[PDB]
Amino acid sequence: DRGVSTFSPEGRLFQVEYSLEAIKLGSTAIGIATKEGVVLGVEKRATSPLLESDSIEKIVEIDRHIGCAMSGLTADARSMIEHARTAAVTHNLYYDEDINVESLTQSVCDLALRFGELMSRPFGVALLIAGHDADDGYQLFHAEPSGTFYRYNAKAIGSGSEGAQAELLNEWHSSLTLKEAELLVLKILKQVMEEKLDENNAQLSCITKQDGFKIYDNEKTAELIKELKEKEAAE
Amino acid sequence: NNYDGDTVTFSPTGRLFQVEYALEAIKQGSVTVGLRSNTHAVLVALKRNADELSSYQKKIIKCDEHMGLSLAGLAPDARVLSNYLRQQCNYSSLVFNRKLAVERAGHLLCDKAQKNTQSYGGRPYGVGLLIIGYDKSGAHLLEFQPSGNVTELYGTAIGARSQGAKTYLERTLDTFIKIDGNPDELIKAGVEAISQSLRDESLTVDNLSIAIVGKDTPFTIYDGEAVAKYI
Amino acid sequence: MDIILGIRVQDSVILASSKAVTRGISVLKDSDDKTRQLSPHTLMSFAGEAGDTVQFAEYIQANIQLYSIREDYELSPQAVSSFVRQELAKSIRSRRPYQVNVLIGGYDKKKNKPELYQIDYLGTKVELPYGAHGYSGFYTFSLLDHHYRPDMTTEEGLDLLKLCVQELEKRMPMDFKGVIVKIVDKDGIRQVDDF
Amino acid sequence: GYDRALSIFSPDGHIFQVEYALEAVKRGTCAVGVKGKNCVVLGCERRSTLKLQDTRITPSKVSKIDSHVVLSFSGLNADSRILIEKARVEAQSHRLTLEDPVTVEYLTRYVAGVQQRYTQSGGVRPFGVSTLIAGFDPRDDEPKLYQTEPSGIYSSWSAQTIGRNSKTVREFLEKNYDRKEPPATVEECVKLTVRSLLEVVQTGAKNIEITVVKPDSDIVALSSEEINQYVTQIEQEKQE
Amino acid sequence: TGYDLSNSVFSPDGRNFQVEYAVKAVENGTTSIGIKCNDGVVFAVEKLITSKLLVPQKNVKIQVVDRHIGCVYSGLIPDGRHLVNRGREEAASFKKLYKTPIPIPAFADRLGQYVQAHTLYNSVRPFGVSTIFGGVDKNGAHLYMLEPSGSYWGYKGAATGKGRQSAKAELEKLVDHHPEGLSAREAVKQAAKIIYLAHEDNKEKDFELEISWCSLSETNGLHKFVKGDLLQEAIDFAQKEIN
Amino acid sequence: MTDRYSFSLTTFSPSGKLGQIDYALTAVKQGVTSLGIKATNGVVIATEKKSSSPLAMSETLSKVSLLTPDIGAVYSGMGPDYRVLVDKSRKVAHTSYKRIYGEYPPTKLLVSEVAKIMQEATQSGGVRPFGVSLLIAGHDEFNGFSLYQVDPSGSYFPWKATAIGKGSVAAKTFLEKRWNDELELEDAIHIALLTLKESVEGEFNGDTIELAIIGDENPDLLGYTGIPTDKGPRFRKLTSQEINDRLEAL
Amino acid sequence: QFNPYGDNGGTILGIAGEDFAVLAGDTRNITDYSINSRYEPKVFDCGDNIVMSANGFAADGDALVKRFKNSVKWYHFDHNDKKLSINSAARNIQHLLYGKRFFPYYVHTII
Amino acid sequence: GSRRYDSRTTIFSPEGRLYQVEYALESISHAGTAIGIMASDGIVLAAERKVTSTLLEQDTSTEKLYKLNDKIAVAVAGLTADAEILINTARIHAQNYLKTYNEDIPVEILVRRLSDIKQGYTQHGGLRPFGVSFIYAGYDDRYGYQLYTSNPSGNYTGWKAISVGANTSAAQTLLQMDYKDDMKVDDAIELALKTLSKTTDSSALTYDRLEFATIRKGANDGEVYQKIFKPQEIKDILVKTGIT
Amino acid sequence: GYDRHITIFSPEGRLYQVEYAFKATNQTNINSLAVRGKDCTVVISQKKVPDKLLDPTTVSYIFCISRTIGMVVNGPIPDARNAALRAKAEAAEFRYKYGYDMPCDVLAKRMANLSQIYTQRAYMRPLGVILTFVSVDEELGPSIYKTDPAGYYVGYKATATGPKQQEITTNLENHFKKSKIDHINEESWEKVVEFAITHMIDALGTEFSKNDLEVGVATKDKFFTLSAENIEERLVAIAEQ
Ligand SMILES: [Cl-]
Repeated sequence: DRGVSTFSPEGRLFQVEYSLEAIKLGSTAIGIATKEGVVLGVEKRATSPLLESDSIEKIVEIDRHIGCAMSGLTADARSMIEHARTAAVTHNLYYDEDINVESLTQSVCDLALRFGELMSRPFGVALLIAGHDADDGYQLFHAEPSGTFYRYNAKAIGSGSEGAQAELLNEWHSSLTLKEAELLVLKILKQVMEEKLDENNAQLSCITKQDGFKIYDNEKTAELIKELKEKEAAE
Repeated sequence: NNYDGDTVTFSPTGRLFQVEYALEAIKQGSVTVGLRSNTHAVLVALKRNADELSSYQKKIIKCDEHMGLSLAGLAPDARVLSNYLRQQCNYSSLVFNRKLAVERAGHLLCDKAQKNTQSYGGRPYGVGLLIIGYDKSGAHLLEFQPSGNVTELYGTAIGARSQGAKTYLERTLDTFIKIDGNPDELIKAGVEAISQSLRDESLTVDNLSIAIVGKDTPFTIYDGEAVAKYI
Repeated sequence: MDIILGIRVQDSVILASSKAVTRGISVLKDSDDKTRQLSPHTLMSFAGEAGDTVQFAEYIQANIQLYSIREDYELSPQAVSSFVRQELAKSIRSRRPYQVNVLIGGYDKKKNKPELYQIDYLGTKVELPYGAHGYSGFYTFSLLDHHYRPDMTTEEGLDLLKLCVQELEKRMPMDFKGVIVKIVDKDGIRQVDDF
Repeated sequence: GYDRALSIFSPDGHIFQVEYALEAVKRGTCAVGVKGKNCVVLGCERRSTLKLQDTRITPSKVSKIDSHVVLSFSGLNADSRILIEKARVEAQSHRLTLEDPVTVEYLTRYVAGVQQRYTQSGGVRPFGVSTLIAGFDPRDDEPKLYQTEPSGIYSSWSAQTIGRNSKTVREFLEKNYDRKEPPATVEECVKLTVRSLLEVVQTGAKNIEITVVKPDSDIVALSSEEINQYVTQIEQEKQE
Repeated sequence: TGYDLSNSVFSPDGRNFQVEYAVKAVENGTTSIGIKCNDGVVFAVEKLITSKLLVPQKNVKIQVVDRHIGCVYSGLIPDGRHLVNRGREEAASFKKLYKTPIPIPAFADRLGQYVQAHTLYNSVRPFGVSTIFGGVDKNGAHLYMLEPSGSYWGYKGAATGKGRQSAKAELEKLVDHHPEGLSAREAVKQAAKIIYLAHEDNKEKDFELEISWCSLSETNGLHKFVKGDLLQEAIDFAQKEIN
Repeated sequence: MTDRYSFSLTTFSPSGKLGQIDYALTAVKQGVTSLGIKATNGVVIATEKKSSSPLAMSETLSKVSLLTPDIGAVYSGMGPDYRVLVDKSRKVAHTSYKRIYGEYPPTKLLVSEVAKIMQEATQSGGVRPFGVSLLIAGHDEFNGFSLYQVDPSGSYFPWKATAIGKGSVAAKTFLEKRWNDELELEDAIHIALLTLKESVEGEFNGDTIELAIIGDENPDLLGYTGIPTDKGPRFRKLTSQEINDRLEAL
Repeated sequence: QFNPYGDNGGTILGIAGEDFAVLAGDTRNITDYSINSRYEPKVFDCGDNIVMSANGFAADGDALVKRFKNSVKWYHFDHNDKKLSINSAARNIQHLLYGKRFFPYYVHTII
Repeated sequence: GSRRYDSRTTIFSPEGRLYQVEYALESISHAGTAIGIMASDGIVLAAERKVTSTLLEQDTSTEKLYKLNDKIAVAVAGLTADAEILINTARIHAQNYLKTYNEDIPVEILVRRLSDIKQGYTQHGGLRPFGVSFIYAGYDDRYGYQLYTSNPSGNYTGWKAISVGANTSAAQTLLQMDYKDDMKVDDAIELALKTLSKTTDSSALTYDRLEFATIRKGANDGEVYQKIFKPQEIKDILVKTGIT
Repeated sequence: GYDRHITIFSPEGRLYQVEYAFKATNQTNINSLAVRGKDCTVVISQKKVPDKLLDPTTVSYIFCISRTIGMVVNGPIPDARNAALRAKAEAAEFRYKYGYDMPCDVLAKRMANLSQIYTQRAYMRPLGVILTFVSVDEELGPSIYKTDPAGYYVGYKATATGPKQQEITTNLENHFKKSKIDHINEESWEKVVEFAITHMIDALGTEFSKNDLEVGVATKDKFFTLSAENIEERLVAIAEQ
């Protein structure tokens, strides 16, 4: 056939480029960083009404100061999350401190290109890694299967991403409050989702310095959806 | 064509297509410039952003107190190679109480890259590096290509539109080599060189990345408002 | 761990095991159960070096429970004892052997017979009417040689066991803090709570 | 060792070996899982191409992983044994180190992790198997039903089916299963499970197997005659 | 067809096409030569000045093995470096065990067997270099040239790279016109001339001459680079002959 | 410098054929004719010494090989593959049997071990099957005299008489007519020489024919005296002179 | 028998003030009743405003200080030139020391 | 590199089948028919040899029926050499179980182990599967008499009567027609030979062509006896049942 | 058609890679010959130094494997030296382990078994060489044993290898048909070398100078190669009768 680690004539790894196509097929995940916190939101996308939607775990805790949202082949993320959690806890053991969000992201991304003929193929999942540390404050990173990571003020990944990213382009400013960011994620999710947005097919989360990483209750998200509808009807 | 499936296969004209495709990834990468005098050596790098919400990808990596590089191409491969350089620099210090010569660092990168071009299963590194350093024989600038070819130079540039900066340096050769004991003027010449490779975009405060090493100057990177002086 | 006794009567096996756990100077506990249920009709008591005893017992337990799920079937007491013996016989030529002696009391549901096996840390297996490990047997075997009959009831087996425990309490130097007694029969395993 | 990357991405972002493993699951006999208020029932199809079978000794489709959790499957039978063995070992290992039996979610997550590992390991193909894992957590009376698949994704289901013509029985369950009021009793839950299989099975009672799992390690497999009574009552009500 | 797609596959001719394709990479490289003289050997190489930004005298191509052997090569420069690194390991283990420095014929076979090994399997690529090497041992001077196939012979004069035909013709005149032999200092001058004459094949870019030598009288049998006045004397001699 | 062939080179084709085994059998078919005949008091194995050049010393090339003192082998197909199998067969007779039980293996078990080696070349990674069929004749105390054929697949069958290679179809028909269960060893040798003459083109004498027997114990060939139980090898290779003697009574 | 340990003597002293700290050590290095050196520095600046001394067997002391200095260097590389806090340094030194739990660095360490 | 020559023996087709398993089954369909029939008081194993020659030494020959222990036997259909690799593994597995538990291995446990080995060759390693189908005939004190089959996929199932190898479709119809649950060994012997006699590709079924065996709990004093029939005994049972 | 790239069977039962390795044998275009005397074994081979820049002393296809064994190769030099080094290693290891010098025929067998492995194992290619081993063995006397890429080997009374082997072979065949003996009935090796050269001249139809030939001689307890001057003496004697 052809090598797994083969370069194309344009200078790209075939497998990495093909894994990026799998991520486009994934459900939408959106992150928005502010000075009051970082908000992470996801489309759940239950394949059937009999599937108990609360078991869809696409937002995940890495440490108390670092959260993570995923899009693509979500089964591939479990070993990445495991490594992240171990890296966070191991660094605390060796240094008696929280680990920097960038350092954690860099550790996850070191796994990415460990594939060949090590694992047999790249990961088919992109991660939004959101967190807080004392050095660089509130941060949002986009970790790909290329091994590259970009910091973002806001970022969307998954099937609605280019549409969502254009919307995040207009809407994001440096003075966003946490409450504003929550509504903004819900707004853009509702735009790019196929099914109508509610508390059962979408999930919110955030990371603040005081309270750490928290996945929002369905009752709490339901109130923010009702608050969104009223403020859009308001003009 | 038929001879580009893997790195282990020569073409009928004696070419290694996988290596040449890796070389192509560098040309797609963002521009970076290297240049030196007798006292100092400077790296100037145009960082690239994904969009307006994103950060600008870091181009410059420190290897030791007296050495570091700038990258163009696959950033994860630069991380692997820079880490290898960090270890070799560190091994020289711990075992021999000796700072690693910049020429010898180039030789080590060449040999590491070469092994990936001759063996099956592996791939070539998809990145080009500009290594600057100050050692016991003064300032140095190296250009690393992932074919294995490392080249000591007075100045150079790699990445997209790098031929504009490279021509400028070729004209300015006799001027900038004489900028001794003046770091700001050497950086100016590097910032003016990298400007020849720009189209549409210009050098903003979070776009530009500069590094410097010299006689009584450790390898230090300048980003953000530290480079506003040179815009 | 100090005293473990076993006695096979007509229709059951009775295992008595001391309650004391002593670490050097102090008696740390006086209610320790030195036994594991391997299957519904097979019980293993154990005594030997600290740590090794429980680690071995639980390791055997896990393997017998795994066999039970895989085959949906309980291994015979004979089969369990042969498994245990092999593990100990493998152990003795290891880098660090398990220093554990065991009694395996079981009711074979196929043959409708109680069975008592005595295995030491070397992997020396013997089927017996009554058994003991360590210094217990020095005092108790002469009693059991005198009083034992194969057709005894469970209540007679327990009375004979009281006489063993009284003799041990009279003549042994160490205070072993009494015994927990367990009966293995056709209905399974139960603990005699007053002894 | 044989290191060859068999599970790899294609230009459209699909891992064909994982998708072809799902086609093996589509070929497999139908399996269904329905959870009531205080029970879970696992129904399974037995294809009647094979008569002269010895039903005493033939591998049963529902397997106990521990005394409180069961696993049924659709797909390659030989592949399922490997997952069942690994799960049974992990169930005992969990009891040994945590001093507590596995939760149904934990056991599912483990089996799903194994399935995932085979989609990005060199030299191996994915399991041609999807599982339904059902039971009750220790000291808990809430029913649990999970599904896994070759890719390694897993999720919880009020009711679910897998295997051949699972599209049809999922159609049935989607209209007949009410979440606000699930099958209150064991009878109602078994009835709904038999009814759902009767859409596809197209034969009497030899082709249906039923296993009821209740709280506190109370698992029982129904016999032919017990199932045949449900089949009789369903069709007599249907004639109207 | 398809016999040229994999290394170590015999074509119906009995040829290994991948080795022959490696030779094309060698033929594409810059010119390098070797001259055997009375009591030693001289190595020289053409270094193409791609740009004015190249630092003069810094990008050294000729490599020393042990203290008494010089190596120069044409083709893929990293492949040459990999081969010299191996040569250094072979020369080190030989000295470690047998005390004496490795003889040149012995050293030649060590490289020869290693290069030949890379034509035995499809999991490796042949070397993209022809290597000219040699030095002074207990039996006197020896010059060798080693091809991608693992083939090597002893030489009076050797040449490889893009200007090899030009160089070979010039070497053949020296052999005919000096049967009694050539002195070490003569060979340095002639080496400079031959590289300058061979530069007509790479005439687009200007170049930098680099020479080294081992000689029993002139260097005590150790490998040294030709530097300063002796290098300039050879460049002047070469510049005079082309005009 | 890696062995990357960790996958089978012999695989099932859509029709259910194992191609490489069939092709190995085709190589055996091109090979020179060899045969085996079992008598009541012995076994004979025979083949043509097809000399590649008249300058070559065909005595040095042994197509008929001793495996144990009571077991011998002959082949048809590729000679180099046979030579290495004889080396492995001789060694396995010691390692997996004589060093354990203190006696040589019986014919059927040694055959089984050879068969196993050939089977493994049919399934292991990065190898082709052996391109030979063996005929193994031998004797042991509890089974008596026996003759086995071993194919590239690893399959083996016991024979009363058979032939393999070039003219095997014609030779097997010839043996069917002549074989009976009351043959003496000399009768079997006579039949072996008659059968082999049909497949041979050129010269037919003791120098171009190789022939060995598994027969009586040869205490003269033992090399030592003083142990009553060791009575000497049953395997004996007939000399060039011994063959020519029997060709006069032909 | 070869004894891998020795005793190079010396004494060290750390005192923590309100907004400062001192680490003192004598400069004598000895074996048995011989003086090796009258001035052999024992207390080292390790960077990041941390000072360290590993008194006892001088070979193990030097090895440890060397390794900790290197640990500071790699902390900078791996965590974006972040300053190693004294509490983090201390925990890192625990792992260096315990790493050789069954062939110890024969030293009393103070930072 | 080597990748070029790799058949990839352990992959799914687009339809979700294992190519090599399917082709191995095609191989097995050409092999000589083997039949197993389970009765209340014993099991019969009957099998047809493939290579009729007059010169084949039949009394010392074994291509079809092998002994695994004293309680369990197999009938082979496919590559004999492949089967012998697996048989020796199965023989060892039985003795390992006996050494560990001091009890004879239950039939299903031995069958599962072999079937698991076969499965492994279809999922990992890059090697071709074993081109073998087994009929396992055995007895243990849990389930009594048992018949199983395994095939190259590593799937196994239990049977009252079953065929493998050639003409199994025809053979399984004939068994399904004449089998009954209350049947006895002597009746099963007759059924097995009648089925082979009708499904055989040969002109007539003779003793020199057959391997035959019975497992009976009709040994002295309630033990189990494995009988591998000698050539003369196969000839006698052919005359008794009225086939020759 | 990958059955022609690696060493697996074609449908005809052929190994094409082995057959193409045999063709690589004649790539040098050199003919070799070996004959046996009473006390000696002589091997001669053509020597062609086409380039004037070559050091003719280093151009050789005859190798001293051990003191007693010599080896001439027909094929490319890299494969020739691969085979030479291995044979030297094997001969030395044999002496160490078993306490006597490796016989010529045993070495030939060992090298042939190694060659057989390359025809069966896919990852290793065959060497494109024919190895002709010569000695005066202490048990068997004058000995010639030849190995090829198939892993075949056999002893010889005399032999020839190369593009024009058939012409040399038939010339030797015809001489031994006359004499009716397995060897050259001659006391001194000098005259056996003269025979070898004469019968190659007759067979190939070409005259030789001292630099066109290369000669190896095996005697009891040593194998040695002749210098150009030793060959010149041989050529003078041939011309003078
Ligand atoms: Cl050998």
